[PDB]
Amino acid sequence: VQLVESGGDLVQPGGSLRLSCAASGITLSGVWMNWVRQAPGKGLEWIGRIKSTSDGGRADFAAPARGRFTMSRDESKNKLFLQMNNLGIEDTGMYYCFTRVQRDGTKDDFWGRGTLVTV
Amino acid sequence: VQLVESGGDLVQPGGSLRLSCAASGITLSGVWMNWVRQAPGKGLEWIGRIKSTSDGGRADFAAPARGRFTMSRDESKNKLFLQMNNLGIEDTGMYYCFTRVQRDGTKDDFWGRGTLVTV
Amino acid sequence: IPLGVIHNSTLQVSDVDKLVCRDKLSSTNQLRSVGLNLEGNGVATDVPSATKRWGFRSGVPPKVVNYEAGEWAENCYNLEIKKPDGSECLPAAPDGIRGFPRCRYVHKVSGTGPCAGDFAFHKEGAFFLYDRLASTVIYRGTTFAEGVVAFLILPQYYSTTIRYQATGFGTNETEYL
Amino acid sequence: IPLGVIHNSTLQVSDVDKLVCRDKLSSTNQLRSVGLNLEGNGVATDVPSATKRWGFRSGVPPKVVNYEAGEWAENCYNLEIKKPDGSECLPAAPDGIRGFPRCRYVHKVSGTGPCAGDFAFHKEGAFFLYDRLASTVIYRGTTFAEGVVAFLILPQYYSTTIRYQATGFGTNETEYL
Amino acid sequence: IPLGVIHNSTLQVSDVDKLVCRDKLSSTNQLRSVGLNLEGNGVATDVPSATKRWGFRSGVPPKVVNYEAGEWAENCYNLEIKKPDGSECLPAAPDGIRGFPRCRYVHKVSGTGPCAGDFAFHKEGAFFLYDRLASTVIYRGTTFAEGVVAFLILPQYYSTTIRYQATGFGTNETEYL
Amino acid sequence: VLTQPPSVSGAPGQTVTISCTGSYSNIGAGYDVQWYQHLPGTAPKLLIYDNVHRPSGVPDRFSGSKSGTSASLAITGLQTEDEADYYCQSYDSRLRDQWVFGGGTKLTVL
Amino acid sequence: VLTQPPSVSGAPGQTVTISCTGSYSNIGAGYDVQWYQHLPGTAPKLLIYDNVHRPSGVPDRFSGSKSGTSASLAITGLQTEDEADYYCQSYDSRLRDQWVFGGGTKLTVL
Amino acid sequence: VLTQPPSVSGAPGQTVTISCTGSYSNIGAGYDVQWYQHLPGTAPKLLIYDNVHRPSGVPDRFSGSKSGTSASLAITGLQTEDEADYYCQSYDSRLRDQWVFGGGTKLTVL
Amino acid sequence: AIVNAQPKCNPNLHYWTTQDEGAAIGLAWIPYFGPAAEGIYTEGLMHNQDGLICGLRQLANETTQALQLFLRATTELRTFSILNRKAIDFLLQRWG
Amino acid sequence: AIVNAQPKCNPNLHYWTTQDEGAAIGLAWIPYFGPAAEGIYTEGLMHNQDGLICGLRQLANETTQALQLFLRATTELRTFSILNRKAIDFLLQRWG
Amino acid sequence: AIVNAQPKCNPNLHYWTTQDEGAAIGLAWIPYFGPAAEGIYTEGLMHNQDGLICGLRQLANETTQALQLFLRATTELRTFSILNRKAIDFLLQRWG
Amino acid sequence: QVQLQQSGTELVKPGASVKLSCKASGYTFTSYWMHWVKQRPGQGLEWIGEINPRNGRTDFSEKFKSKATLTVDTSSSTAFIQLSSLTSEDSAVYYCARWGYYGSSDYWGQGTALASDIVVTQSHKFMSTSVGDRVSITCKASQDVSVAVAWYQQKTGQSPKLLIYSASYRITGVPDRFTGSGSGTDFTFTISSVQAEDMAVYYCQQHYSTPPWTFGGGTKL
Amino acid sequence: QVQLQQSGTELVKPGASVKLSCKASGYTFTSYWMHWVKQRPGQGLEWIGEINPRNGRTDFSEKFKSKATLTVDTSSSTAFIQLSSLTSEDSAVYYCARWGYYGSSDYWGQGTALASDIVVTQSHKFMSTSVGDRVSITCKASQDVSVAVAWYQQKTGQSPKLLIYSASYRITGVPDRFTGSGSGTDFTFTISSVQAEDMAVYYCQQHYSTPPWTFGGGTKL
Ligand SMILES: *[C@@H]1O[C@H](CO)[C@@H](O[C@@H]2O[C@H](CO)[C@@H](O[C@@H]3O[C@H](CO[C@H]4O[C@H](CO)[C@@H](O)[C@H](O[C@H]5O[C@H](CO)[C@@H](O)[C@H](O)[C@@H]5O)[C@@H]4O)[C@@H](O)[C@H](O[C@H]4O[C@H](CO)[C@@H](O)[C@H](O)[C@@H]4O)[C@@H]3O)[C@H](O)[C@H]2NC(C)=O)[C@H](O)[C@H]1NC(C)=O
Ligand SMILES: *[C@@H]1O[C@H](CO)[C@@H](O[C@@H]2O[C@H](CO)[C@@H](O[C@@H]3O[C@H](CO[C@H]4O[C@H](CO)[C@@H](O)[C@H](O[C@H]5O[C@H](CO)[C@@H](O)[C@H](O)[C@@H]5O)[C@@H]4O)[C@@H](O)[C@H](O[C@H]4O[C@H](CO)[C@@H](O)[C@H](O)[C@@H]4O)[C@@H]3O)[C@H](O)[C@H]2NC(C)=O)[C@H](O)[C@H]1NC(C)=O
Ligand SMILES: *[C@@H]1O[C@H](CO)[C@@H](O)[C@H](O)[C@H]1NC(C)=O
Ligand SMILES: *[C@@H]1O[C@H](CO)[C@@H](O)[C@H](O)[C@H]1NC(C)=O
Ligand SMILES: *[C@@H]1O[C@H](CO)[C@@H](O)[C@H](O)[C@H]1NC(C)=O
Repeated sequence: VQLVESGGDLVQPGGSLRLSCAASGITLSGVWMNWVRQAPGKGLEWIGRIKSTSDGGRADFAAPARGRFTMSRDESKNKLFLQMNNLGIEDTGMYYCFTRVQRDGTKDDFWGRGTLVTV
Repeated sequence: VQLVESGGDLVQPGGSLRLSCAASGITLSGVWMNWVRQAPGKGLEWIGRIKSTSDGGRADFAAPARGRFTMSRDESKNKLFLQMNNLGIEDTGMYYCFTRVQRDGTKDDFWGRGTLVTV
Repeated sequence: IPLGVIHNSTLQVSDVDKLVCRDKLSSTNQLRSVGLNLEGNGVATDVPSATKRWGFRSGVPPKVVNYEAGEWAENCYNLEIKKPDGSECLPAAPDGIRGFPRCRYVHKVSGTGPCAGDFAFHKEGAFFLYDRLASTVIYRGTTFAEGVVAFLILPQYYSTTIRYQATGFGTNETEYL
Repeated sequence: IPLGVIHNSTLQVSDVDKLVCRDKLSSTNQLRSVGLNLEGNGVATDVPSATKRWGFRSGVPPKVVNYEAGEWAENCYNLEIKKPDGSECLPAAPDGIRGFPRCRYVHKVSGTGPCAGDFAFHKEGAFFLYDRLASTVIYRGTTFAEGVVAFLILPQYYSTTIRYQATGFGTNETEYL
Repeated sequence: IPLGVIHNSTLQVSDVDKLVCRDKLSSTNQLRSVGLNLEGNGVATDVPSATKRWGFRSGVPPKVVNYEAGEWAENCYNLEIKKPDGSECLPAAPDGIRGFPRCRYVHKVSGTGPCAGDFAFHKEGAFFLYDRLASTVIYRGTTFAEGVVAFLILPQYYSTTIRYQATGFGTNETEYL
Repeated sequence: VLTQPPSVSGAPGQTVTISCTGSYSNIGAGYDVQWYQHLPGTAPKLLIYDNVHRPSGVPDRFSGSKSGTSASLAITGLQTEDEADYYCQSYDSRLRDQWVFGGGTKLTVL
Repeated sequence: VLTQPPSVSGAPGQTVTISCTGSYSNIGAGYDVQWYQHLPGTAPKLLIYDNVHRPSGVPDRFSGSKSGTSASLAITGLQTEDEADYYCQSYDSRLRDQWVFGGGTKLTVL
Repeated sequence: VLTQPPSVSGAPGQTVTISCTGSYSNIGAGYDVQWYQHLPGTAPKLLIYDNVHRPSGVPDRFSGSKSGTSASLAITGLQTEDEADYYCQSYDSRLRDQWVFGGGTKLTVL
Repeated sequence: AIVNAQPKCNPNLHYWTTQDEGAAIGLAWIPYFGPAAEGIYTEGLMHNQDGLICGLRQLANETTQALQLFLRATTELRTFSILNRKAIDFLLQRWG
Repeated sequence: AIVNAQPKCNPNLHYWTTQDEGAAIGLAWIPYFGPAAEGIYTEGLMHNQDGLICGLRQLANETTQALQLFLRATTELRTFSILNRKAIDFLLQRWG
Repeated sequence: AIVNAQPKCNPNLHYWTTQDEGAAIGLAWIPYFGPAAEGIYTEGLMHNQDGLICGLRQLANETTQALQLFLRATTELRTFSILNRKAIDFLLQRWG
Repeated sequence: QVQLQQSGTELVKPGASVKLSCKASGYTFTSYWMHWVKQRPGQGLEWIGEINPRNGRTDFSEKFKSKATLTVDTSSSTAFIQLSSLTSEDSAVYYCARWGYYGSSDYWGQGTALASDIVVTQSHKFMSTSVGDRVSITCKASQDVSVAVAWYQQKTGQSPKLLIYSASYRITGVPDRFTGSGSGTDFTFTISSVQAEDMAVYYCQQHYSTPPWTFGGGTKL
Repeated sequence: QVQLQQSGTELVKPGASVKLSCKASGYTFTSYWMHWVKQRPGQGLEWIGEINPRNGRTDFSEKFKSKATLTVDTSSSTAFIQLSSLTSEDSAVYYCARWGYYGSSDYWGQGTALASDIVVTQSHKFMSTSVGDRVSITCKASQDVSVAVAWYQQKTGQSPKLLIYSASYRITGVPDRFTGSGSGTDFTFTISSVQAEDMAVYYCQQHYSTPPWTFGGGTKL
């Protein structure tokens, strides 16, 4: 059970970025996937979350990522795509892909490698 | 949990072929393994099936593979060997190795890579 | 436990077993446990108002009491809430626990909310009526109607599910849809 | 529920409780639930004929009724059937459910067959007797004898397992061995 | 099953129900099942001596009998033993089984030992009292006091856990700490 | 032995239904009907593992329903990535419970 | 919105307690408080997944306790490998159940 | 401390029984007896994980039985791939529950 | 004498119950041919003088306080013998 | 009066039952020293005049129709109080 | 007449029991506001003439032999109707 | 065998009351329900009501709720029906049929001259065919009833005889030419080769959890 | 302590009937079963029958089914046995033994002069040894009985005394030289150092779910 993040190349202050999260051994559609922003010299910032297909297939986002950020999921390759429209300079840092999976009363996050984003 | 198929080299119309199916993370002896023939320009053709060691250790085959085909299993390396005696030109196509494994009411096939056979 | 004897087509609480020899119990068929919903009593049936009567607690084991006869419920609830991280909030319905049989409306309330206890109890002390069993706790994904059970001595269909999305279940800051 | 009172060493169905004061029930030991098999009634005990009396249905919860006294069964069955893809066909035996205690023959029928319902019921309405419990459904890998349960008021060993391989369990096109 | 009737503030075993019309049973509240511990009888309460009275057997299903009233236990036990390879030795406590409520001392005995049976029974035939249920077997990680249950007709707090490390549980060569 | 249409077609916005006719022993005997999506060059992917139940990791667009002796697969909100052969899989009461696959429907996105 | 001390310090032999103040909706609403150990250059590691419950594979040294509207993380028997930022994670009843992270406490080993 | 025969031999068609004598504390105390197949150059493989129970993935040919204070391993339908050392593993009531391995039987296929 | 203290009483009691267990049945008593769990219930209306209903909704209200205490004392997950115990208590006190 | 409508009746009733619970016992009453689940049963033969057996196989046949309805109404997975309810019903109607 | 054969009898019977179910209660009868499983028990002392206690510890000793046989015969994991059966047996034999 | 011996004929004047007692033998009287059917001359079978000897519970058709009263005696093992307010049209032939173990009125009595309910209607009342041909009789059910359907033939001058007591369960002794099959709300009764002795009025009765066991309209060949 | 005081001697003539009442004290009479044992002169112990004061249930040996009748009185706490058709060989010494909580007849009474069953047989009847040596008495059981085996010694002129009430459970007060151990169908009774006071007839009794509690043949040292 592991997760990998793709993307995060250098992006101009005016533009859009796509972040791809993929996992092996765990299906993204069956668990709730959370995105957190780790800016340099700054604390962790939870940006968005997508619920499982069993529950409502809607994504919840924080205030800075309310309308600019959009999240899409491709069940064919169990990959989660995070679209970052109208990017900004403050949207700089490592973006992680983790999910709270609970088994037999004990839960683990299974954090991904994390992709760094430079603006 | 994955399955891999080995063999499938070019075989003359008169001869025999051996197909080896191996898996990692799932024991072949504990699940029912099915073989399906996917001829080019033709639909899927189920050929054989071997039951788990818990149930009867006998292999069931379809009409075209009734006597010509024979299936053997090696529990030492959890590999399943499919012997194709008295091969024919019609026995051409990709041979897959999959098993219906049911957990908590939900089942998955875990299809293998599939080996192509040319006659 | 109070008992009800229907004297001359009138119900009276049988707090004393020495009432009168007039009361007759020929067979157990006269004994009946009727589970009446709280909607008949006039309580608020709105989802934002009904969920305020349910609270989460830990340390109190769930209890189930059987009732044979029931009452048609015009407002049923089907809680499918989960913790904000995706963890389970309500225990799964055990064998023998099914949804309430007759429901005019099934308020299937899903979403996220705090879960401070292993089970969701009723703040008014009432029961959560089910298919044929009354439980003091709420089970995940099972239609129920909040009601009460009465024990008495007898004398000698389409459901419209309503979808809700609740954030902050069990708190004064709760948003629906 | 019919009851049996042994009057002068003769059994009579007690459909009316007002029969006579002659009937005496001093203690619960007189009350007994005897589970009699269907083989005594003369039904066909052959596996191809017995399996036709079992059907699969969904939506009917299983029910278990306790019987104290039993009858020696000359033909018992042990279904271990599975779906053609290897999926489970019969529910696992819960705690307290064991095989039938006394069985002259145990027709352990294994193989594959369609499973159109979650549970396998009896088409004639009879029960599936177990160790000391009578259930309306068939449990996986548990010896049982199809029989019926009688309630009455009392007055004041080697098993030969037989292996079967059935393909198409529950259909008119079924092959054994 | 012996019964106890308190005649003139004196208990007598009611082996015969025809004793006297003086005995009165107005309601089920008079009936009570009291679970008394074995420490009152004077048995050895030491862990090396108490564990010798517990044995492992296979083939005997566990049985649970309810008792309402209990006795304060000055010596309780909490077995958390496991097989030498780390396998589970005692079955998990099912729903409704909790630790003994009132325990002056809780001898929480952990360690390794042989487990020749699926369940741990009492060699003297006594029960293992729990929160409100008496069981013939020992459950993993559940406080219990070995005791016995009595049925009678009524007339008209801090626990100091003690840690033990036992190697060879159930054998004459057993080392503690 | 159970048959399928040679091919099907539908607009991406429309819902495409794939038929599968069996018999008294294939689908009328109570056997579960399974659907597979055989993408070219890769192993087939299961879509429906029962009459209506769908495995985890499969999009909710693919839905199936068994009526009488026939089973139908419904693809709502069709995309351009579903252009592949769809096979109807079941079991036969005859032939001693052997798997039977359909002729395969090559869904084409217009 | 829940706050944390800017930094904490303690001797390896001493026990270091990390504070986390919430509100009526963050921690006073009954939401579970989670603690993360963010080692530099690597993804954060969960330490406490509830008010007191700890995930498997986490050393017993890290213990947490929720009192009132605040939660505290206790690190007993501190080593030199725990010099990393610790974050207090919970959920807010307001903001429609969105995760809230603390300011981060940079524990320093003297 | 439990002993094993120095070596065993048998025809491939015959059934070879491997003995393992314990004591009142090794096998007579109720401890489960485990059998391992130590193929040369590779890690040992467990064959019997209890007195009679066998782990999944192990051929049905290997069967074990515990009688009194001794345990026996039976290899029916012997092949040429089973020519390896077999070890008898159990636990001792004495020595504070420490694993005890047998001397090892080098089965030879004639 | 029952005094209904509820703010509003519903005069009509639309009740659902299982089958009488002694009424006329055909092939439906067999579980294989019988209806599902939903179909076994039989409905009815109990607009009985409006006094038997408003006093029943108050009897249930008062029964809850004692029933909750009874369930708390019991150590069983499910209770099915409340009516059996009530019959025993009634018959023990009657002594005839 | 019972009329046996079965095509064939077995005159001999070889019955198995648990121990009498009041008979003489030694150390077998202790679960640790007692027999397994199979050994607790005691067998016997009940070739009693052949009228008590053929009428019992017909009583069980008729009881099934009512018993299936009773189990369908009950919401409990296992029922153990059928005899207890029968005793209560018999005693309530007797009133003495 | 009970003869205590135990080597030592404890004269004081410190007993724990659930609430009376009919005593005065406030908001504690509601499970949400009520105490946990540990807090529902009420304690007491039963130093009653020392004859009611030593004879009770012997009655429990003798009850075990019959109770173990009764539990072995029963096929239910948990038994809660021992008192109910005792009431039925007492009332059936009384017949009044 | 089961023999339901019914009382003799009657000629009571209008306005009086007649009690028709039908004796039952060969089976446990209290175990099986007793059903009464009225047949008007050349019209068909009309279900009157049912009485349960075990409990005394009785149910009637809405039209026959007040006209007919059902009582039974356990000791006599005889079922008697008392009619009130008899008229000219009330005079007909009354049959007592034993409700079977699965709900089929298999055994009838000798002819005695004098919405919520499931409605079963046959497709054609006057199906006509020659000898040797194959015909099908279709019975339609208002609601989804199980395979439980009963088919009766009533030759002129004889009591109705049950042929198929379920969708396909054939009564023993019935010729194999009478084959029936159906499911859901559609049931088909077929004759492989119609003979000169097979021309009679055929009735369809549904027995699945329906207290009114109304018969079908009929089908004369 | 438990004292089973038995009645006095008797000299009844043949053909009459004698009722031997053995009083029991020091324990709850209804709780423990009462067993009667007949000892022929220089032959051994013969189990007659058992009576349960709690319920009145009584069981006898097949030979003693009709000869002996067992009755008890709860108020008197006395067990009396009435014999019928007495002969010369029926005249012997009768012992009343209290059936223990675990099935061991631990307390006996003073001597009163006048297949399905488990058969326990000892290896040697006349084992002989000198003082100081170690000997073993082996008892064989027909079926697999639990560790429950009872060993009794009966010195001449005294009632039998229980020594080991299980495979190894030693009665308190018995000298430690009497050590017994066994399992399954084999049980061994051993004396570490035989003394001049240890020479007596030793009996083996099995008590495991067997209504006939037949004693062993005997072993005289
Ligand atoms: C109690 O005892 C009664 C017997 O008195 C049991 O009744 C049995 O019911 C089953 C299920 O319906 C019957 O099996 C079916 O039988 C039909 C043919 O039945 C006809 O022929 C019988 C002789 O073989 C004859 O005895 C019958 O008459 C009896 O039954 C009728 C109807 O109940 C009754 O009115 C009479 O008075 C008689 O009592 C009747 O004329 C047969 O066609 C069926 O086969 C089909 O269904 C099976 C289902 O598995 C299927 O596999 C086949 O392929 C085929 O499609 C089926 O065999 C059985 O015959 C009845 N018993 C007897 C002796 O006839 C009742 O079940 C008992 N109760 C229990 C066990 O709880
Ligand atoms: C009810 O109350 C009775 C007491 O009256 C309980 O009986 C107890 O049984 C257990 C199990 O057999 C006894 O433990 C064993 O004791 C033997 C030695 O027993 C002898 O010495 C006793 C003094 O120490 C003496 O009191 C005994 O006499 C009593 O018992 C006999 C036989 O039942 C009876 O006939 C008498 O009338 C007395 O009542 C007797 O002379 C000892 O050797 C055992 O040790 C072995 O077994 C253990 C098993 O764990 C093993 O670990 C050891 O290594 C060793 O191998 C064992 O300790 C206990 O002594 C009896 N009680 C008393 C007071 O003696 C009965 O259990 C109660 N019922 C319950 C609790 O349900
Ligand atoms: C929630 O409770 C807090 C604390 O009393 C209060 O300040 C706040 O206003 C409440 N929220 C609402 C929406 O009433
Ligand atoms: C199975 O049923 C079908 C449909 O009625 C029928 O055509 C076929 O002949 C049956 N098979 C057998 C073996 O009777
Ligand atoms: C354990 O039992 C054996 C066998 O009887 C014995 O030899 C050994 O001394 C015992 N151990 C102890 C510590 O008594």
